[PDB]
Amino acid sequence: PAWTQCQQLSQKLCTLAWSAHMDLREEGDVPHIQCGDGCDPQGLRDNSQFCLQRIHQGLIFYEKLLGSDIFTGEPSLLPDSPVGQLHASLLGLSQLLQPSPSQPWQRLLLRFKILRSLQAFVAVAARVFAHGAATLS
Amino acid sequence: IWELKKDVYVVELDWYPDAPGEMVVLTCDTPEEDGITWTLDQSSEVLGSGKTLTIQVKEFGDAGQYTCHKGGEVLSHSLLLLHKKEDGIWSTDILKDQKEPKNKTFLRCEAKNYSGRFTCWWLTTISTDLTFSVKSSRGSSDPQGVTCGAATLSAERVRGDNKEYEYSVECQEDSACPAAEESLPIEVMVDAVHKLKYENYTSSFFIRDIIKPDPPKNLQLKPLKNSRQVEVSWEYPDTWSTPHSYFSLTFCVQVQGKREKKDRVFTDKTSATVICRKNASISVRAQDRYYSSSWSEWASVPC
Amino acid sequence: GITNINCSGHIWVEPATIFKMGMNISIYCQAAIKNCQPRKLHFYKNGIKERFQITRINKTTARLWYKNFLEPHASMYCTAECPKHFQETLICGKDISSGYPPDIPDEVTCVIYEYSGNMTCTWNAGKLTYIDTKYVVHVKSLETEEEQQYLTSSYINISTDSLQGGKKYLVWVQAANALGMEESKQLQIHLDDIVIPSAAVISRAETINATVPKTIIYWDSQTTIEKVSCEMRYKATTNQTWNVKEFDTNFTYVQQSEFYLEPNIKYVFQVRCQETGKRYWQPWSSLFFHKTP
Amino acid sequence: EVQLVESGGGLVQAGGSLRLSCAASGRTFSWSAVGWFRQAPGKEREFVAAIRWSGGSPYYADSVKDRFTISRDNAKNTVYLQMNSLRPEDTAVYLCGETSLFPTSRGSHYDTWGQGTQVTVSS
Ligand SMILES: *[C@@H]1O[C@H](CO)[C@@H](O[C@@H]2O[C@H](CO)[C@@H](O[C@@H]3O[C@H](CO[C@H]4O[C@H](CO)[C@@H](O)[C@H](O[C@H]5O[C@H](CO)[C@@H](O)[C@H](O)[C@@H]5O)[C@@H]4O)[C@@H](O)[C@H](O[C@H]4O[C@H](CO)[C@@H](O)[C@H](O)[C@@H]4O[C@H]4O[C@H](CO)[C@@H](O)[C@H](O)[C@@H]4O)[C@@H]3O)[C@H](O)[C@H]2NC(C)=O)[C@H](O)[C@H]1NC(C)=O
Ligand SMILES: *[C@@H]1O[C@H](CO)[C@@H](O[C@@H]2O[C@H](CO)[C@@H](O[C@@H]3O[C@H](CO)[C@@H](O)[C@H](O)[C@@H]3O)[C@H](O)[C@H]2NC(C)=O)[C@H](O)[C@H]1NC(C)=O
Ligand SMILES: *[C@@H]1O[C@H](CO)[C@@H](O[C@@H]2O[C@H](CO)[C@@H](O)[C@H](O)[C@H]2NC(C)=O)[C@H](O)[C@H]1NC(C)=O
Ligand SMILES: *[C@@H]1O[C@H](CO)[C@@H](O[C@@H]2O[C@H](CO)[C@@H](O)[C@H](O)[C@H]2NC(C)=O)[C@H](O)[C@H]1NC(C)=O
Ligand SMILES: *[C@@H]1O[C@H](CO)[C@@H](O[C@@H]2O[C@H](CO)[C@@H](O)[C@H](O)[C@H]2NC(C)=O)[C@H](O)[C@H]1NC(C)=O
Ligand SMILES: *[C@@H]1O[C@H](CO)[C@@H](O)[C@H](O)[C@H]1NC(C)=O
Ligand SMILES: *[C@@H]1O[C@H](CO)[C@@H](O)[C@H](O)[C@H]1NC(C)=O
Ligand SMILES: [Cl-]
Ligand SMILES: [Cl-]
Ligand SMILES: [Cl-]
Ligand code: NA
Repeated sequence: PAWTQCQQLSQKLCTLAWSAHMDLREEGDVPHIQCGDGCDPQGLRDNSQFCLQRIHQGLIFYEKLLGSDIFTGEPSLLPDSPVGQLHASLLGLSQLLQPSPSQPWQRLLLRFKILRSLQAFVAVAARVFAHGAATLS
Repeated sequence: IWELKKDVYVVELDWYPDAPGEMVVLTCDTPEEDGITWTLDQSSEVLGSGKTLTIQVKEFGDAGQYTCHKGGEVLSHSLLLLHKKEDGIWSTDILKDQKEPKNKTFLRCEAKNYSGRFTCWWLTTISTDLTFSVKSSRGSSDPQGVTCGAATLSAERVRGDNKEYEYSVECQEDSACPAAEESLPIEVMVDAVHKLKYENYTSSFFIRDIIKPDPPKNLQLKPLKNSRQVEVSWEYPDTWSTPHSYFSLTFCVQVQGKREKKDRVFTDKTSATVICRKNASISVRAQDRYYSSSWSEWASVPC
Repeated sequence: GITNINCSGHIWVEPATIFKMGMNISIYCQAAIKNCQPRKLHFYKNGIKERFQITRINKTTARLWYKNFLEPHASMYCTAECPKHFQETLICGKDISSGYPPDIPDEVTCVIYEYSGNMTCTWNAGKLTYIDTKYVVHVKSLETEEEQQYLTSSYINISTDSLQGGKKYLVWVQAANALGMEESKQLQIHLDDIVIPSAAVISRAETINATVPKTIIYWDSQTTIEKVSCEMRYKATTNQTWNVKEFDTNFTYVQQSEFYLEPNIKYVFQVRCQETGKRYWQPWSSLFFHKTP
Repeated sequence: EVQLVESGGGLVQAGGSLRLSCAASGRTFSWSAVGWFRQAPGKEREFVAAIRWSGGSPYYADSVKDRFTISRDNAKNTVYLQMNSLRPEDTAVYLCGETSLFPTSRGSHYDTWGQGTQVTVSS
């Protein structure tokens, strides 16, 4: 993989994911880079394939949500809102790796939820590309 | 009524004028059955006779140590505490709202790194008859293990006419995974008793949300050629997670004498170029580069 | 979880979640949190907490009342204040709609544009309903009594191939939405009488320089129909009136209309034709301008 | 150390009324409360009424709710006891104390006490 290309645009996701970004709870599947998936520094020297596999699966899963009726449908997104850029960049980084329907009232709560979890995913991903470009170039 | 610890029980009292309170039945822990009498606290007035005592708990006066006696000797203790609820709100007198980050923040927890070690703080104006108890875990259904130390006085300052006391706890996740993306949050739960007043507090968070790196290390200056500019240089703090190529930081640098809204500049490199003025100072903070957690404190140098 | 809302109770509307615009409505919120008698029950409309017309019915249910609700859409959700949480616990939400019952569809018309191979049925749906209104077009043969139905949201094209049983049919339209349901009068048709010939178009405009100027207008249509009547309009752009001439044209050959006209001004031209005697006409052809020498 | 000073007592006739006051030097805690007790000759001091500095509904003894009303004045930092329709059975020393366990009727729960003022009702 091109570590310097994934690193520069994975740090671009972090900036975008937080430029867009409540206090409502609920009584109570999503891919997380869980421990043992080889995305720590040690796991990358042993094998980057294990980690790049999970990061890939996550980039397509989130891109699916960002392109679903939750974000496209009503209520509409603001003009300055950057959700579109994120969707544009999530698919851009997935190509560099390896070449249900919601009611309107839920979506504002879902949009907040999804973006809250995306930030934590995009964060660790920018760390492996930052570590890979700096060690395994 | 429910058992808090051995021989200590908590009564939930919804108090309002003319409230009826809760009916509580106590049973002397004895094989005996006859000739048993009951007292409250250190008074020797007998309240009832029999192996069981029924009381109407409707105020703090009805709480305390109920004791049963037979033949002039003591048999068993029972300490009743109150969890006072008034108009649908549990009391929160013991701890003080710190209002940072959010209102209704009584426990404030921070982490210097992703190692899994974190520290929580809380404030109280009480100095005697005060007890705390702290447990923690990750997740609530099938909870993982988090061991915490004992809560102890760490600081003590002034709050107008009251002294303000600060307690703190060190906690550590049994098996941490600093690089992982957390799915279940840490749960911190603190019980507090003051005389006969029980209360408890809680706090949920992901380590990534409560992370506050230590200030930049080894901050220094050096003049430049001609114009009155300076090169600011610093390093990563020791407590920060490692390697630094994986756990990257961002920094904010600002000049400030004595409307310094434009003196700030941000960078991922470990040094910057700035302009100095008379008796002004240069100061720098640090934040996790890839996740907007908390900023560190300032590290400052005079110009 | 993260990809789904988890309700802890339910919400309902009286008379219904879809109601007539401008009506009084009552929104009921019933909480079902385990180990929580709600201290208060809050309502949010489009994310904004409501402060008026809320009454706590009993320990678990609250009622919000709106006088004359005019919004055609609105997102409702209600929450609970539980003593053991500093946050409001989501109970449930729901999208409510307002609109109008449908009018009786009138002006039902069915035509067959030549060569189109299908019959085009339209109608006037009436006033605005705001809400999802569906239309059912019934087609029944006055001969074989066999009835076909077609669902649609606007208008419809029925294929002539499906009109096997005879040439006399009955056609009515049914309009339905949550608030009501209406039906049109039956319109009977004769597949020979509802034909509109293929489009007639203007080609060029020639002027002869022989004393009085004759402006010959060339126009044509690709219609197999024999008996055909047409009309053509011509006004000076400066003018605001329509001058017209009628012709019973024979489209075997290109038509040429001979006009004595005035020089050096803009003009407009349009044509429409029908099968002679039939009820329906073509639409007016597109504008054809022509300045004279 | 908070200090409490009673005043307003004296000799009134049956059916009369007094207003006792308890001037406090301060407040141990924001949630502290001041309570009035009454000590008749021969008996122990019995709870009358109590009120928090931070407001809210007070806590009255079983009976006195009709005749007695307790109020506060955060500015002056004093608590008042308005006694109405007094009977000769009201003769006693009226003391005031501070507590951190509102609501409570038990003396031992009040950490600070005044010396009390005498009330005598003569038929
Ligand atoms: C922060 O503060 C809050 C507020 O103070 C705390 O919240 C409280 O937490 C306690 C402890 O978890 C809760 O008490 C427990 O509640 C259990 C559920 O009670 C209800 O359901 C059961 C179903 O089994 C019913 O039986 C109960 O009915 C009882 O009450 C009604 C009316 O009051 C009576 O009419 C009945 O006859 C019953 O008496 C309730 O509807 C409950 O099971 C549990 O009771 C057991 O334990 C106590 C001692 O703890 C015994 O006295 C009792 O007899 C039961 O003992 C049996 O079961 C236990 C189970 O472990 C066994 O170990 C025993 O050996 C025995 O078999 C107890 O009452 C309380 O409800 C809750 N309050 C609120 C408002 O939520 C937080 O915990 C606190 N946070 C922290 C971290 O501490
Ligand atoms: C408190 O007041 C509310 C409102 O008056 C009561 O709510 C009741 O909730 C039940 C929940 O199932 C409703 O039952 C319904 O029955 C119809 C069939 O008629 C069904 O279509 C629904 O799906 C539902 O099952 C009930 O109608 C409703 N009562 C009213 C008057 O609307 C509640 O019972 C009251 N008491 C308590 C203790 O909550
Ligand atoms: C909505 O509710 C209001 C109030 O309950 C109704 O107001 C009444 O309107 C009639 C005339 O339309 C008046 O004669 C009454 O005096 C009004 N009531 C009161 C209390 O003043 C209104 O009619 C209702 N409208 C609908 C569509 O339900
Ligand atoms: C006969 O009717 C059909 C529709 O009922 C017409 O075909 C449609 O053409 C549009 C393009 O304008 C397409 O988007 C639709 O998908 C088509 N539908 C079908 C079922 O094919 C058709 O044009 C009509 N006949 C003629 C000659 O125009
Ligand atoms: C019914 O058939 C007519 C005729 O084919 C359709 O009208 C065409 O619609 C398309 C839509 O893109 C236009 O580009 C054409 O110019 C229209 N005319 C022709 C002759 O194609 C009409 O869309 C059909 N409607 C339904 C509901 O099927
Ligand atoms: C327009 O045309 C009509 C019909 O030929 C004619 O009567 C009229 O004078 C013309 N001009 C105006 C301004 O109407
Ligand atoms: C139409 O024109 C053709 C060609 O001139 C002619 O042979 C035919 O008779 C005409 N039809 C009628 C009905 O006049
Ligand atoms: Cl109504
Ligand atoms: Cl109409
Ligand atoms: Cl205080
Ligand atoms: Na009692």
